[PDB]
Amino acid sequence: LKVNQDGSRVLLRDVAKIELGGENYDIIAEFNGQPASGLGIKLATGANAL
Amino acid sequence: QLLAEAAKHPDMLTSVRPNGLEDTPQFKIDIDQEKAQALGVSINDINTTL
Repeated sequence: LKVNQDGSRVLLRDVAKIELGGENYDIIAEFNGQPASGLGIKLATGANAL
Repeated sequence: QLLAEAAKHPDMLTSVRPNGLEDTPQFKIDIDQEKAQALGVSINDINTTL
């Protein structure tokens, strides 16, 4: 991020936590009570369901 | 691995080959961020110069 007056370094890791984590955190699903994810699929218009 | 085994059944497979190109030499240039910041040279001027 920057070099201080005395030549010491400020790394991003010194002012932030860094972690893989969701683009968003709003949806959480469960299947018969255990952690899950999944896809909800909607049918294009006029397409055959089966 | 696959191409080597294909080559061992000439009785069955022939001219089994990649369609594409093979890795080649290229030039790795590393911009040293600390030295850039210490000289007051912006990364954007560096990268568009290059």
